[PDB]
Amino acid sequence: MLMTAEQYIESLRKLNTRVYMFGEKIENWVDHPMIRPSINCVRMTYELAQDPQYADLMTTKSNLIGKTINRFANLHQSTDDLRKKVKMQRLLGQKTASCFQRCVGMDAFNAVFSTTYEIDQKYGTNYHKNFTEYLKYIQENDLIVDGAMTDPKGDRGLAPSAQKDPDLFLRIVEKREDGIVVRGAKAHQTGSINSHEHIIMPTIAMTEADKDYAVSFACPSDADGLFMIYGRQSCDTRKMEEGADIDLGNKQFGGQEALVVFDNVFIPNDRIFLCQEYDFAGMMVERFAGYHRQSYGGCKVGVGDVVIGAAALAADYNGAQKASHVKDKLIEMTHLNETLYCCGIACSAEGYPTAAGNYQIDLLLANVCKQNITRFPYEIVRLAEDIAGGLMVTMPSEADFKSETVVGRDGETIGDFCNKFFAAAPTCTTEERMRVLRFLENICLGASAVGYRTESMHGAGSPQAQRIMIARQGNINAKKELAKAIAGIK
Amino acid sequence: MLMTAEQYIESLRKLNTRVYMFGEKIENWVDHPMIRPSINCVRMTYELAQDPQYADLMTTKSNLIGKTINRFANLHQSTDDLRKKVKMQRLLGQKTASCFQRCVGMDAFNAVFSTTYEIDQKYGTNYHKNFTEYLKYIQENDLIVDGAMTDPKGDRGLAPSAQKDPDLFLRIVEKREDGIVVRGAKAHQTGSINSHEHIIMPTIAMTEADKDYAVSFACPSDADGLFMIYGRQSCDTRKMEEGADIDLGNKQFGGQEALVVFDNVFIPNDRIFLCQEYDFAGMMVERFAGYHRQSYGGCKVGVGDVVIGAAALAADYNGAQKASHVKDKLIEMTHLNETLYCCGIACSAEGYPTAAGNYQIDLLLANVCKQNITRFPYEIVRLAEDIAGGLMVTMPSEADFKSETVVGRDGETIGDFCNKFFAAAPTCTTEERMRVLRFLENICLGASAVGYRTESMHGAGSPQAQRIMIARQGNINAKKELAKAIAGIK
Amino acid sequence: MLMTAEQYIESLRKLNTRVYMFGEKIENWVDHPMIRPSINCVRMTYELAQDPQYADLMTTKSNLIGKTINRFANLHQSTDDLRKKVKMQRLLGQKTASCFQRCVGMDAFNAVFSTTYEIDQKYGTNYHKNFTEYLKYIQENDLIVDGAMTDPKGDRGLAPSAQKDPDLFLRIVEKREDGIVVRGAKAHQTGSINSHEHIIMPTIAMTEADKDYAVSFACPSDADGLFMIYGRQSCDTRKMEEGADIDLGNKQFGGQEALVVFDNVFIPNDRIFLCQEYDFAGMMVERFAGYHRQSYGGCKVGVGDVVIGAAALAADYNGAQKASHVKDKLIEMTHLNETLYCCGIACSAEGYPTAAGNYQIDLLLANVCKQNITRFPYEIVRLAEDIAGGLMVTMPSEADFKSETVVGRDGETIGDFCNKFFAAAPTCTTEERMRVLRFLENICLGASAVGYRTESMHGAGSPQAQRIMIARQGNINAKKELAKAIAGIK
Amino acid sequence: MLMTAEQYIESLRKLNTRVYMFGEKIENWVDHPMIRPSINCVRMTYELAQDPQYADLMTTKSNLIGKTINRFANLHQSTDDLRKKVKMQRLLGQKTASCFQRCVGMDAFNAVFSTTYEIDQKYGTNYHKNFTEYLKYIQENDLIVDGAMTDPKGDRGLAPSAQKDPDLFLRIVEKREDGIVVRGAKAHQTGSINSHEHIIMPTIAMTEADKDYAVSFACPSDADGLFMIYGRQSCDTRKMEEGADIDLGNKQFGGQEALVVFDNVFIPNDRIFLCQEYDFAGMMVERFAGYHRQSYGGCKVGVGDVVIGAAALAADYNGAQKASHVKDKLIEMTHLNETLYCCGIACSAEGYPTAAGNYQIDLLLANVCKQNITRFPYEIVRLAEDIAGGLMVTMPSEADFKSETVVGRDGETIGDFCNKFFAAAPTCTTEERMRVLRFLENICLGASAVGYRTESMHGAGSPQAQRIMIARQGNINAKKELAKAIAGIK
Ligand SMILES: Cc1cc2nc3c(=O)[nH]c(=O)nc-3n(C[C@H](O)[C@H](O)[C@H](O)COP(=O)(O)OP(=O)(O)OC[C@H]3O[C@@H](n4cnc5c(N)ncnc54)[C@H](O)[C@@H]3O)c2cc1C
Ligand code: SF4
Ligand code: SF4
Ligand code: SF4
Ligand code: SF4
Repeated sequence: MLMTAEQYIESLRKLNTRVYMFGEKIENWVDHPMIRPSINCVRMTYELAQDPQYADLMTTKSNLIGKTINRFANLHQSTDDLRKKVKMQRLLGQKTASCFQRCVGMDAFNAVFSTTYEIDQKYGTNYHKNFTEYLKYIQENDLIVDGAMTDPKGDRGLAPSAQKDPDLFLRIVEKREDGIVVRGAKAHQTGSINSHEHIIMPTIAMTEADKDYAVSFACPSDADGLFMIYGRQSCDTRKMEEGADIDLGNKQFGGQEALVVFDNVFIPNDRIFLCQEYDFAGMMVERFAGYHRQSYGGCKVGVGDVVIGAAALAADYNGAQKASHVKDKLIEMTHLNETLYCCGIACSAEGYPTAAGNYQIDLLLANVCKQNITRFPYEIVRLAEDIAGGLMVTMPSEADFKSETVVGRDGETIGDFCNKFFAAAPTCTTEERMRVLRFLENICLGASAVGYRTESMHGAGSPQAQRIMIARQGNINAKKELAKAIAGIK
Repeated sequence: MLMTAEQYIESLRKLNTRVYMFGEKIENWVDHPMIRPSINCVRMTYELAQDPQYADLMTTKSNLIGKTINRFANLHQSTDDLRKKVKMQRLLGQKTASCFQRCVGMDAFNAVFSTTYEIDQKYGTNYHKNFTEYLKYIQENDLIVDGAMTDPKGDRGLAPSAQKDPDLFLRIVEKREDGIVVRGAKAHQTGSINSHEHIIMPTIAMTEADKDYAVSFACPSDADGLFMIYGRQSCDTRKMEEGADIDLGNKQFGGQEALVVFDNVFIPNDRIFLCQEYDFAGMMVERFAGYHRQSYGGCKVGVGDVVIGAAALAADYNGAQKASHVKDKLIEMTHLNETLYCCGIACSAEGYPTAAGNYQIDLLLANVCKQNITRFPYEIVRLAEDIAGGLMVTMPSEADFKSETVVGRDGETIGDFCNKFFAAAPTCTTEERMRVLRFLENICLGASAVGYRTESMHGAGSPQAQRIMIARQGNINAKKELAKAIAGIK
Repeated sequence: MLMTAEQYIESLRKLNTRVYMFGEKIENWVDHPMIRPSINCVRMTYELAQDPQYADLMTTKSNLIGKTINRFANLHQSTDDLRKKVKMQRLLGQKTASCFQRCVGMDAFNAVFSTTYEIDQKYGTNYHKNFTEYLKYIQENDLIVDGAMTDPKGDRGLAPSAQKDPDLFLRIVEKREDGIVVRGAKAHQTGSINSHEHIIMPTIAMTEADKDYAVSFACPSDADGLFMIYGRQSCDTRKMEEGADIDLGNKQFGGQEALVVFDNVFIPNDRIFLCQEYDFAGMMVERFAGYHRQSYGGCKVGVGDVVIGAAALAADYNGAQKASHVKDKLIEMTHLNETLYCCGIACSAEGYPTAAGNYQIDLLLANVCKQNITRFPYEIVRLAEDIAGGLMVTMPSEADFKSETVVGRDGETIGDFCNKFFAAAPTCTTEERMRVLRFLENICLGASAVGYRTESMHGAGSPQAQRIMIARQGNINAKKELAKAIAGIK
Repeated sequence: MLMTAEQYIESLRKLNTRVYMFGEKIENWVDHPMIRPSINCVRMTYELAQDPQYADLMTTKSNLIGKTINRFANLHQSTDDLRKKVKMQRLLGQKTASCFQRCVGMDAFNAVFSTTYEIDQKYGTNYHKNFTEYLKYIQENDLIVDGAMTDPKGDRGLAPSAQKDPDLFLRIVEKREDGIVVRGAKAHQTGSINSHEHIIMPTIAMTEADKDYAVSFACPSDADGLFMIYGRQSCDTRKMEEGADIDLGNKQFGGQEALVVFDNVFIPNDRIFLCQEYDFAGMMVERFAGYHRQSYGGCKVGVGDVVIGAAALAADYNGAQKASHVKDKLIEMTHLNETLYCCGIACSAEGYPTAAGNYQIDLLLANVCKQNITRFPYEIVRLAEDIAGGLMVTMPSEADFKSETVVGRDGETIGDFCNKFFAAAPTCTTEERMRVLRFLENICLGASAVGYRTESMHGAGSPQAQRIMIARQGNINAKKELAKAIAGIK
């Protein structure tokens, strides 16, 4: 089955998830103003799959369980599937202008499926079967599964087994006959609080001495010992203001991060996908990161469509839409944004099947996609700020625009003065103009700048991470031989 | 006479300023958590003038009244005075990492001083004497004067006298035998609320049809009919949280903006510096902006020095300080920051005396300075984000770090888990690392990002405003003749 | 039938082409040292189609004539065909590091094919039959057809029918019962001198007043009244030096341009593909330029691979290859070059069939590919110059390196001193080092810089030409509505 | 005294300098086409000094000999002198658009003056007196002295004393009672062939193992054992064409490089400035390189003025001068060019006296100047190429434009067709349009590209050379302390 958005929300209310914020446990986190935006954002992935206008792109027949499923849970069977994933992601970014979270499950399912096949090939284990039966259950129930890779990591100069505190990468602390017990944490986890399950993977290649840190598994979000500590966001507490609407920029949607703590969690044998086979952890890292780097050529481009649209609208509202330099800046934003799309589509079109059978992207081209993602969203935002003008960051509050407090000589109110002085071109009301300038404030400096700017920098790895792999994947010694041939060198 | 910081703060509590925020009048605005950072920042200009270590830079002898005055009130008497102004601003940027506001007073005094001399030379008026006597009063009492130029402007495609609402540029609405009555507003005014006086200037050159808009004057900040509406800032309400400290990034200092409404304010004749001589409005704009564009070559460079420092410290605390790519990014930051300083210093060294006798910067080089200001701070922040890592935007609240709520199997509290998991290199405590990461959050995305990024874009004119003047000041026709000579064209 | 490389060259010797250089007719132009590199370069497209290792990419079965043909003459039947074209072009750029010219043929055939189909549907003409019979002749005989679009153009501020001299765009000057007479010229034509035929196309959209300029046709390269004047290239006369080899950088290959003059040339009815249907001139322009813009994503990327290899080898020869900064600059060159490739592959994968049934690229994504081509080759060259060092532009002549003239106190020769003083790592002989530095001189400043740098800037249109179309194709008003929905605006 | 340009040229004819090119000795090198543009270029430093309109900037009173001298031989006595140096170099760049060479003498005199003072203080040697007596000779005779620092260097990863060939850095090979004997070579030496004297300096800091390489001296350009080998330039042999003029771009001026060989040259005691005091080699390097880095802030900006003038004039001639994107690119070129000027002026204004008494630039700001010099000239050329159009690199030869060869049906000549087809706006003749397009070809890809692009990259060190010192000069640890203070860190 496929759940409606409404059924998705009701299922969360039945979970026993432990959520903490500002030193207190949140009992009704589903309705909490600082969390519900991220829930509305992933709820869109259920909603569009219910719409016939998008059902073909949003859903597909599973080859695993022979029924229709959301495309966010499918195993790629061709390069056409790789391209549709990117187009689906561009659609959701246009619809939400934020992080809609579900891509990490999709990308972890494909990386774990393929990696578990080759682990078993070598060691005679049964991880691939563990994973395959687990994905059947997710596909049967339309559940959200949080992919979690990045540990807190401690001292960046040392290996996992060289740290002063051995808990700073997640690790196995006991092997039982029926399961394992793990201890540690995963940081920066967008959407973890509103997931049904979590799938964990190691963050880096592992040597033999690091073998207890070579662990992968899946578990319910309310598993014994598991809890979450919310992470703050720029402008987060504006959502706690009574009547908050215009000053939010994006009232309906958002994405939020949490620290996920595993305080000695027991994993049964059939949920384990990796257990001390240190030589396959870097494979898991490479393939998950690769799919996530591909993903940004869809989601960031969709969000960039909305930023471009809001800057263009602001120029109309201000009255400056005919100026040549404003038109030229909008072309530049379009050009950079579509270059990102080109990298996402190209790494899809040049993909190939893994030994397990499912399709994977061209890893060099996905690395080039991500490297551009660390640069162009920042410039798209800078050009948006130019076009908008200074009022996007100096505007009085919404409470002031609606205030009936009298302040003028002839009985004029604060609200009267605000609506009068911030009027502009005849094509908008003052409130319409303020709404689009707050949308820009929110994604240029506010809660959504966290995703569009800083997650673009570090998501699926900081820039140096891709540069190291681009050098290895660049074939430079083969290129030196091309130069010898042209220059006349034997 | 020079005031101490304590005396400045006491002088504000005697003022009757009308300050409104979220629909309510703020009675004790001097102690309001969202406004006091602003006050502490300007108060540093008083504090350092009391320190013999900085006494030389911070003070000088008045050429109008002979006494020692703060350099922020001095008429420049050489290009050595112009370079010292820039160096003074770099120092205050290093000490506050924010906008310390007082520069607009300095820059308005020097522009209105030289322009009023020329108005009088032509029309037989007395505005130069009016201004000179006014500046003696300021020099005697060490007061803060808010320079206010930018109107709301309404429809950007129309002239001031063609707007549908004639009040969207500030204008003369009555002329009496003893003074004038003005109506309108000035937007984006940083430090307006904690000034003793305001000095108003027009925002663009004016035609004869716009002559009611060619007005300049000074007035006390509590003159009758004058009031302010606070503008919001990214993360502003973090300041209202109980025990707010680490999560603010910059707890002591900040710079906040407001809408200044002139609800039929009367100005006596001795306080008028321009009154319908429309042909000199453009001169006032050119010179005030020219000095403000010079000013950024000192203040943004000193703020930049702290950002560079914080990024370098974060690398040490993370443990990644020996990596070649981190070292190269710190060098790039340093290079871009010093390029700004070179523009600031050069436009100063190439300055010259006005007819009135005070010194002015090279207008072309100051425009080049500000054009680079619209670009390099944004790249300095992007590089800082890279070096810091993801925790800068996903960190739990300081209340979580301090929380004794028990959540671990063996009695561990929320505070213990945060302090354990976010530990890094042995060079810091966890709290120290969280403090530098929050400083970076605040200036890359939060309340200080408003000044370091978006005011760098629009302060003293959006980028296209300098480009238009660089073309005019470029001597392109003379350069075409250089080319003809070399290419052998007659 | 496919021709061998040697048969291509002998076929050129039978033509009566009229070629002029430095004021004289060149009778044996096939062996002239300043023209033979162009011929050697095109000749590789025949040579590689004879090698079974490349034969699959270089050749394909024609649906039109029912035999295997060179892929450079094929009408695209699928997006797979569009991706193979780009991959073939990367292969040839790796093998020659230059402009191998034959792409303009391929690209003109697909554009004229799809355009003439639609002219005929609207007007009842039979240009589509004229064109398919002509393409049959070209496919049976394996000939080179130079696509010629860009006129000299005259005063850039005026339309073709408004020029002072009506000949500055090519036009019909007479209509006869058996054909037409055309007069004018096409400038900048790479490979025109070593083509068997020419296919002419208008350079811009045309109005009714310009209808005599709306003309397209094919003619033999030795048609009566047709002649060529060679254009100069940087370092071109180094090819005239006795024993020239090392100082050429690329001895075997190059690409040279000429002015093609139509001195009242008669075209028979069967060779005419457009004749005064002004409303289809812009269709031909958009489709030919769109394919050529796609082409750069393959050819400049293959050339870029050789430049990267040459810089990397120079670092090995100099002995600086282990330096972190050198490594990082080679990664930047690789990243930028592969970004170009992604744009070439993506506009191919997102392609579609025309009404005529052959496939065409996504025009927006091709425009994005070309816009990046105007930027990234220039930066790849700059980083290559950094890595190579100063000797690439101050090296003594190869005549000095082999000179036996005695200049040392103990009998040492000029050649002795040059081989001694410019030695470096044991990895190379001095001569080997000089060979790779001369390759870089030739592509960074010399003969190959004309194509890798300046043709990247202007080929298939100057950058503003793509910016105009990106605005139209950018769907900006639809993006404004996305922003409204997020911001809460009706 | 001061020589006239004609007297300078005549003095060269009396030198017995040994010059070789293409395997042959050149006896009359003063009139050789490939060398005379270099001589004309330095000759302008004499011509301008004879001009009353320029004499005050071009000449100054020597405090060493009490007479009027060319400013290119002066020891700086103030920061005003440092600024005037920069302005004189901008003037000469405007007048020649090339490398006028004499700066290296000026910059070597000031660095050797100050360094020898400190050597003598530590070792009791007489090098300072040797130098001051030498500069008196140069000032009384108005001579050109070539500063020569860069050796060929061999394996870049090894120190001079670790090279396999010990002559790849210049060294002392014999010490006599009356002087020393030196052996080795200096590469890349611009204007070496037409200097009267040479002044040699080491190229890198030296350890005790390298003490035989710590050598500095001066010698006549025709000293026994000294000779030069010409280095090639892009497009060099166009100067050998009969009647060469338009196709040269810059017919009168240029700057060429040579390998200077020291084949066991004797240097008398009174001409030695450093002889194995290894601990002072690094000081001489830092000071000479810092002055030359400052110099680019003037010379490349003067050349950049001419490139901006030539692109603007090309737009007028083409007829595209009203286009907004053309205007914006000319503004961009102007902006980047003046940014370089700001760095040149700033490092001058922030100068200071050495222990010896003459003034030196701020070394950090000169390093910032030169780092921007490695970037901005490349972008200024790319934009000029855009504005010019493709004809700058595809134009027929001047011999074709003048050819009377008949090729038209009606008797038209090759020259007739060229002058006809390459006409454009009414503001120019075709010949005037071709002259400016050829100037741009010559500095974007030809002979002047060597200087404006590649010497901007490597002269006074490759980019990495400045980045290493910016890290050392950046006070990063002091900046960390500023961040601690603001973030609340003890
Ligand atoms: C046209 C021109 C004119 C010149 N005129 C003069 C002149 O008149 N007088 C003068 O004395 N000099 C002159 N120079 C020479 C100039 O100073 C140099 O080119 C440069 O300082 C010396 O470097 P190089 O040419 O040996 O290059 P290399 O040192 O070989 O540099 C190539 C690259 O390798 C890197 N590299 C090299 N060594 C190391 C290392 N140890 N560690 C890490 N990376 C390394 C460099 O940073 C660079 O990226 C001129 C240069 C040019 C191009
Ligand atoms: S950042 Fe993008 S790809 Fe990653 S989970 Fe969010 S929406 Fe998806
Ligand atoms: S932005 Fe800078 S120059 Fe302007 S008032 Fe603030 S601290 Fe001063
Ligand atoms: S520039 Fe490239 S696409 Fe065009 S004809 Fe040359 S090799 Fe082919
Ligand atoms: S490159 Fe410039 S500073 Fe150096 S010698 Fe030439 S003209 Fe002077």
